[PDB]
Amino acid sequence: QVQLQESGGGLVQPGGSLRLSCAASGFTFSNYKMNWVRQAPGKGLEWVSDISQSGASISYTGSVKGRFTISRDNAKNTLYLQMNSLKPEDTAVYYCARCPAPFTRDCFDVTSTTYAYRGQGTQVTV
Amino acid sequence: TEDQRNEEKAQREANKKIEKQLQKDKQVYRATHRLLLLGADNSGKSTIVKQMRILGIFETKFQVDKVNFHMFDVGGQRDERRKWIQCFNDVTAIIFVVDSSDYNRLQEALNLFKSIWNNRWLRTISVILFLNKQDLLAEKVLAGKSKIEDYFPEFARYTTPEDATPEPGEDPRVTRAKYFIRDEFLRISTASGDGRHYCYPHFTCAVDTENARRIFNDCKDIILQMNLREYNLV
Amino acid sequence: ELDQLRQEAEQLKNQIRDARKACADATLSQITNNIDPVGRIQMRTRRTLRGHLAKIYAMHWGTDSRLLVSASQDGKLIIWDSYTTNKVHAIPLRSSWVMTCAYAPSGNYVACGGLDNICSIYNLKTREGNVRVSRELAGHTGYLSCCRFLDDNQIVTSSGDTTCALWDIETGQQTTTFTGHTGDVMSLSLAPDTRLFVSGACDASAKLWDVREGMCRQTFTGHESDINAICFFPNGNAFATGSDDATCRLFDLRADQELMTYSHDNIICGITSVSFSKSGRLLLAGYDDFNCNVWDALKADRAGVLAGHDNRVSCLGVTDDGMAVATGSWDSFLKIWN
Amino acid sequence: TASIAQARKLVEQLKMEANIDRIKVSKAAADLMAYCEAHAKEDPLLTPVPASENPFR
Amino acid sequence: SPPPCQGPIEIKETFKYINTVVSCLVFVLGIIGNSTLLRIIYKNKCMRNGPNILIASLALGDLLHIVIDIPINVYKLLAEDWPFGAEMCKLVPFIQKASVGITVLSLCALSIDRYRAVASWSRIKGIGVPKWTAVEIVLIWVVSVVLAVPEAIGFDIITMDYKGSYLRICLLHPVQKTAFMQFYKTAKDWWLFSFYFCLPLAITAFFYTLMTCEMLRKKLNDHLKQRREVAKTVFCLVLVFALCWLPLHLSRILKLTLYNQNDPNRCELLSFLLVLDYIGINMASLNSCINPIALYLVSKRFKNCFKS
Amino acid sequence: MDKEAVYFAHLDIIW
Repeated sequence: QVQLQESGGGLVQPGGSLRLSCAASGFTFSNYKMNWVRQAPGKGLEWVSDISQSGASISYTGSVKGRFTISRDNAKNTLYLQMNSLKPEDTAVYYCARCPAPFTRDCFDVTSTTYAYRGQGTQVTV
Repeated sequence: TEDQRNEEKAQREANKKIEKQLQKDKQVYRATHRLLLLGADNSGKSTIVKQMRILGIFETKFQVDKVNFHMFDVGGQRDERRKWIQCFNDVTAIIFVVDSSDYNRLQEALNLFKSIWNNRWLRTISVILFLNKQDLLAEKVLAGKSKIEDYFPEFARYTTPEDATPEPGEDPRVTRAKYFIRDEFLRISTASGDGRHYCYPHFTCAVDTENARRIFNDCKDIILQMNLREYNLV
Repeated sequence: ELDQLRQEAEQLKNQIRDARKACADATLSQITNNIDPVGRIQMRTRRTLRGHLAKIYAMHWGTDSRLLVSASQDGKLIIWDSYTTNKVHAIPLRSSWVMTCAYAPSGNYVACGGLDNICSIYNLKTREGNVRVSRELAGHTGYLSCCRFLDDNQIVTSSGDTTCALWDIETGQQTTTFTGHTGDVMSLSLAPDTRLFVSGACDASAKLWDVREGMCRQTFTGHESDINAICFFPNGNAFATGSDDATCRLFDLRADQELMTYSHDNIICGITSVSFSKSGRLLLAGYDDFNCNVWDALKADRAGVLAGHDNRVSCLGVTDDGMAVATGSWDSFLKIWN
Repeated sequence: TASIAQARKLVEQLKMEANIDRIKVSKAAADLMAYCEAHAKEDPLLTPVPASENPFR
Repeated sequence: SPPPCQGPIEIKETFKYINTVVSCLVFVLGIIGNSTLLRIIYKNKCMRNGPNILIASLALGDLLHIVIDIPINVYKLLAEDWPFGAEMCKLVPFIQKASVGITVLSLCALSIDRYRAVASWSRIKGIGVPKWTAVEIVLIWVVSVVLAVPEAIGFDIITMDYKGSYLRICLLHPVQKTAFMQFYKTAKDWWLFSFYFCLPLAITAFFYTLMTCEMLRKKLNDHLKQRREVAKTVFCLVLVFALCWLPLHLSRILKLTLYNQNDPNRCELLSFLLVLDYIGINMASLNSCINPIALYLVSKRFKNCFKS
Repeated sequence: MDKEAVYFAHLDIIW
């Protein structure tokens, strides 16, 4: 199975920092663009940031640029999101998501309904 | 002997009528242009649809200078569009309609544009970009109760291009805001265009009557560029 | 609250996985190491069929291995005479966005559908003689990805709303609904014995259904991305998969796990169609790189390439007799190979 | 909570799936190889046929 | 009565050397460019289509004009003798004029096709060859050969005695068998100046002016830059064709107009005209050379494969 | 014939 499982999160005092870890198994992690998506309580899915296959290309939503920084370790098939100075508005369920097909720069993965290649999610409370 | 050749000639006669009908249908088909009207639910797609029609696919047909346009809005689908979007490889252009006043959804719109632009199968189709609801954007900007910096930190370090042609009476704030919104999409498009396709940005309102003229104009240049690339002029 | 349910649901997956691993006695390669190769298949394009105005999305053969139906996204469903290259009928569609076509086994009806979400059945043996609609099946809330006939009055369908349905044409309404897919179901292949059928979806899985009961018998996984093609092994005890991860895999119903993987490092494009030969030795897979390759189904050896298309190959089909292979592509031409 | 009703389908289908018997992969390979060998001479693609019998000559 | 000359008619050794030097460079450059164009058009199946088969016709015609006009004339500039004898004297000029007609008519066809492309809508396809274009290419070849037939008909070989020496020379015979041949003898220079210089210039300038009007008189600003650049390249192509071809036709016209049989100095004029003609052949070949260079300069689609 | 034009044709380009 294409399994993505998130780790980290939990209660954090306003400010501080966290580190989210998504372990990718069952598929060639090195070959896929990967993303983080958030769903705040009472709100729809939002896309947080994305990292290309190698890590030489990166992008964030403006609301978090300078607070978050993505990282990946291909050799260990793991994706990281380091969050610093969490504002209370950052409380949401964060999911590690994988773009549908390999070797492409396009992705359609922030869905209000279910989407196949995405983890169960982790809730971060500020 | 007689029966076999009779049947074979009858089959040829039927194929001849089929060929005639296909020829006339090719004339009609290639006479029309096909557009994929795409955008968010809150985008004023209905206003544009009404503007054309004054003259679950909500097909819309309109005619400018004896040129027949055909506009499609795929509204009977789920949110996972990555598979049915491939049906529209042949369309002349994609009409992308964007709410320029809803800052929360601007990043979603930009991501959708980025995906459409770089998609393996749609990276040959130009995009006519309609920044809708400009009166709402202006009212929100002069209202001051909302700031675009909170959603796009780069706004504090942006200045209007010299080529900006603000309409009369506009505050510098509103022109700067709308041109930043335009420049985000232009950045995405110019990042990987490779001269295969171009994005044509426009501003429009709910009471604008010239959107069909804009689509005609933009389609003319899209076809012109495709033809010049086909004949190696570039 | 739901701790017991969660624990049992999580543990059942490992329960199935361990049994599969234990049943994994020996890889198919170890059993097929010594068997002869097919050689190199020099298949040539025999006929080229022209007349479609736009991209060809679907193509299907008749039971008699002569008549051929193809649907183009210009709003036409042509029936070709493959031997003669002539046409028989040109059905104008009410919607231009057809995505699938099927030939009824009896040959009296032909089906098509697409983004209109309606599966339209046509009659080619009307009393008046002119092709005309016979029913417009409605009820799916998504684009029709694939449809196949079980007989003249039953058609099995797959829709982008993540459900498969079984229709009764005379009644015009569903009889059994298949749910369990997480993503868009993209293709189905009815079993040779027409008792079961398997469908692959955009969730990296394929599922085996029972036409009579409607239950899900088995879910097959192992692909990394969306599955775009499915085809039953002629014996009816296996099926091949095509996916966007640029690999094809062969699954076995009884073993309940992948038996062989068909991939190459120089192939980075997806599979668009999959179809076996009559004997099951040759597996033909269309690709987005405009090339249809021939995989030896027992040794995973690429025995040939059918390079004749510009733009991606859309549909692939082998005659029931096995004397030819039909290839449709977005180049708007159909090419018959043997 | 209302999620109890929905939580059942995560189990049910996989549970009907688990109990169905299985055959060793070597035996499945035997089935496939035997079927391929049996119909070898009835496959115009595995063995190209004379042009006279091929309709598309 | 005509009196003798004031002086000798000759081709200077330095002039021979410099002309040969330029001629070898022209031969190599044109052959390389046209060979690359032919490779692109005939090796990759994806790049062969209606628009490109006219370019292929032009390239083939240019290859003929180089390979059957440069090697013969570069030799003649040195040897001053006719090697191949009677059989070839009827073939070389005929194929030469056929190829020139092919080149000019193909340029006209490209102009017409480009105007049609800019004017109308939806002229895009992958691999494909419209029946009209396949008809027109072969029609152009046929009409060029039909117009060139008189070339082969009129030429002959004559042995002559000159300056106390024996020579055999191939020329369009001063005495002609029939009235049609005499008309050709009396009109050839102007016929060439009209149909092969003035008709291509007219039918190219008219159509390219219409195309530039269609592009500029009707509706971001970068597309204005693209239109300006396309119009520029098109009109420089027309201008370079005109200037490359001009001197040869001009030499023929001046020969027809200024050569007075009663003028003792007529052979000074004639020696000058020989220099001008020998320049004209090289620059006429340069005309064929410039086409692939222009394609490499302005066609991005070709630059991907033309050269590293 | 006028021999000078013949000599011209002798050295002149084939045209």
